[PDB]
Amino acid sequence: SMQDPIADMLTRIRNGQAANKAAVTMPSSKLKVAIANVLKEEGFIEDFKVEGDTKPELELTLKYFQGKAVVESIQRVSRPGLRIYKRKDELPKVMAGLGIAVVSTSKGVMTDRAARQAGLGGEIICYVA
Amino acid sequence: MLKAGVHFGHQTRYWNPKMKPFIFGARNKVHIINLEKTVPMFNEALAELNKIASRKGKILFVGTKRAASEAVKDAALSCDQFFVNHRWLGGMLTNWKTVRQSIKRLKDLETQSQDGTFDKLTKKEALMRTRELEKLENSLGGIKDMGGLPDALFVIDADHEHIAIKEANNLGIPVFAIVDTNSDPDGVDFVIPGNDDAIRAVTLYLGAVAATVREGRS
Amino acid sequence: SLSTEATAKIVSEFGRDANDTGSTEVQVALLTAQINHLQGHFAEHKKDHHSRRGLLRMVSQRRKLLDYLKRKDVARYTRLIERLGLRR
RNA sequence: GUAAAGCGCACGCAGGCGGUUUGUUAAGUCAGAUGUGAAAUCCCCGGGCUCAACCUGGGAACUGCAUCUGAUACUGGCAAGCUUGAGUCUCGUAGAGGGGGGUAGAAUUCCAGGUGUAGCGGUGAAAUGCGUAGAGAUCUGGAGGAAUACCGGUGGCGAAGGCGGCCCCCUGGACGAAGACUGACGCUCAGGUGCGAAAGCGUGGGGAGCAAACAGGAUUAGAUACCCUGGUAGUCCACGCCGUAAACGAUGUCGACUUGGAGGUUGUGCCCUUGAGGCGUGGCUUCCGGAGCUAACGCGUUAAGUCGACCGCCUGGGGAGUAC
RNA sequence: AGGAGGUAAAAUUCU
Ligand SMILES: [Mg+2]
Ligand SMILES: [Mg+2]
Ligand SMILES: [Mg+2]
Ligand SMILES: [Mg+2]
Ligand SMILES: [Mg+2]
Ligand SMILES: [Mg+2]
Ligand SMILES: [Mg+2]
Ligand SMILES: [Mg+2]
Ligand SMILES: [Mg+2]
Ligand SMILES: [Mg+2]
Ligand SMILES: [Mg+2]
Ligand SMILES: [Mg+2]
Ligand SMILES: [Mg+2]
Ligand SMILES: [Mg+2]
Ligand SMILES: [Mg+2]
Ligand SMILES: [Mg+2]
Ligand SMILES: [Mg+2]
Ligand SMILES: [Mg+2]
Ligand SMILES: [Mg+2]
Ligand SMILES: [Mg+2]
Repeated sequence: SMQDPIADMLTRIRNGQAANKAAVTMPSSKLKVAIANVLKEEGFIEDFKVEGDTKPELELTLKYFQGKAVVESIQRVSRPGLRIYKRKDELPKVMAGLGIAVVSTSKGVMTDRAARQAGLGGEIICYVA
Repeated sequence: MLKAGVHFGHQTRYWNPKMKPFIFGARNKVHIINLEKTVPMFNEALAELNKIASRKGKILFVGTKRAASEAVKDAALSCDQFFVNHRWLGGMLTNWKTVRQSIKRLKDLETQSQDGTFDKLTKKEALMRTRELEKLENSLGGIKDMGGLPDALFVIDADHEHIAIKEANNLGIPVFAIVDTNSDPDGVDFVIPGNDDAIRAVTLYLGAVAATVREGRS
Repeated sequence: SLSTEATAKIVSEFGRDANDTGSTEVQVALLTAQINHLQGHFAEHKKDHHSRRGLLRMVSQRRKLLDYLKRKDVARYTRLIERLGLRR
């Protein structure tokens, strides 16, 4: 429901991109933006708008290739009934390096590629590939 | 950039939903199409069949259904290739390893509608022999005398040639067909919307692709 | 669901003006008011099981939202139940 | 869903879970620092008994705990809000939603007569049975009980069970439209509560039809049956039990997200009533079907596709939903 | 050319 909105976010865009849509409208939270920004900073999308108000509306564009979507997998890992946190040394390598794992931390959100070269950990939120 | 007068888009509430992006139709329910999508889908399709008609390419006209049947029997006999006109025989290509050997039974008794024995024996062999000749010539001018792997063919109605489009897709052969407002595009790399059904409209595409290809490189 | 006129009365005193129809005070008041009158309906009839099913919603809901405020604005409750009747 | 598995249905305590913005804390979370995590054992590199097993030096490892110091995105606490989830008010809509009382109309049975004469009824064929006090047929009249033909329809309504003539009284829910108030008041729910076809039980009342049991006629090798003549419980009402069904869509509840076609049905916003409209937009609903799912059958915006919250349940056939 | 109503009775078994 509106119980796991980030998972609702990842769904929007999953059977979004499967459905070959142009983009997808969506309610905004100060978080959703901060995860979108990493999908931008890693080119799983082209870019996101806030399309805001007092009832924010973050939209965000497609990103395809040859004929397919660039997101060949986007699932929710940690989640409301089962929260997941990793240490710095022990964090995941999605497709053993290719593709990322977005992970909150004492310093904003941020990626797994980034997570270490910085040197800390936190809530691993989704796996993106 | 109309070029083609009375034409628009025909056929009604059948329409493949995955044919939304090229159709600004409605109108009495017979939804008409975006025509400045079809003609740039010519200037790319009608175009890039000379990059191949210069490569000594060998097309193949494909048109059946009792409606402008032997309208395709035309310059097609010349247009650096040939045709196929009455029912799509299951895998003449696909299974060229055979049926190819039924051109034989034709051109054998073809050069025999006039050459060697064409009357000598009984006049009961009379019709039954020409009945063979009669039964396949309106079924495979298809090859007459060919040569190659007929690369890229041209089909009037996309899905009425149900088979032809698939068989081509299994073999790697190109595509080149038109889609009115109900046939599944999907398997036609060179898609030319318009309309499959109208004696007028069909002869326009036919006449336009018959041109352009005929000028291979002289 | 009582009379379209009725409830007109009860939005006052409970509410800060008329058409302030959404303060948790009023619905509770609207509910109780029906329930109470509506216990008459189940005196007679009484084998009217279905109608009762709707009743308990009123009671469930009433109680559910009587608990909501217990968390917000303390003694915004202890100024309405006695004002009404019910804490059994 | 059909293989074992979704409680028959709903309401709700605990608990799990939770929209969105600011601060605030530092619980969870993350980083470091120090302490500690005996030795042997396993591992790595060596040493030594002729080699090996074995003995042995040193290291790594002991996936951990505690404390002090920080970081503060995410979760939680505290604070204050927000309105979009949610509820309240307003005018209406259709409905076999539920409860009470009322009344109509057609038929079956029976009671009394009128006329009327030897047959009626029933089956595969019969016979039991009914008729010479007169049947069946027919007419008129009068009882009484149960059920509502036609409307009626892949129609509506209900949480499920389930609800159909007409009439008023009491009452539940769903849905539409504008705007008004509320300001997360939520979702799910082990326990707990209640609803729950038919048969069945109690107390009485009721009893036209139908019909377990029972009887007689057939049938048959037998016929404790299927068929025929009868027929009690019961089926009906009242009040209290019982609590189970292939209670099924064999498909738990909520929310969000993904091409389409024919409809059915019930609203409502806009535009010459300009039609029994033109153009839209809600809720429910039936058939077909894409992608995708599937073991296949099939499902396919009312999912069995894509997700997330929470509950229930399965772990080979039997034994057994049995014993205690 | 739709609907309607009537057309098969009982009859077991096979290391
Ligand atoms: Mg089963
Ligand atoms: Mg169920
Ligand atoms: Mg949360
Ligand atoms: Mg040695
Ligand atoms: Mg040790
Ligand atoms: Mg917080
Ligand atoms: Mg009479
Ligand atoms: Mg009577
Ligand atoms: Mg009502
Ligand atoms: Mg009960
Ligand atoms: Mg009963
Ligand atoms: Mg009884
Ligand atoms: Mg059971
Ligand atoms: Mg049922
Ligand atoms: Mg279907
Ligand atoms: Mg649909
Ligand atoms: Mg589902
Ligand atoms: Mg038992
Ligand atoms: Mg037999
Ligand atoms: Mg025997």
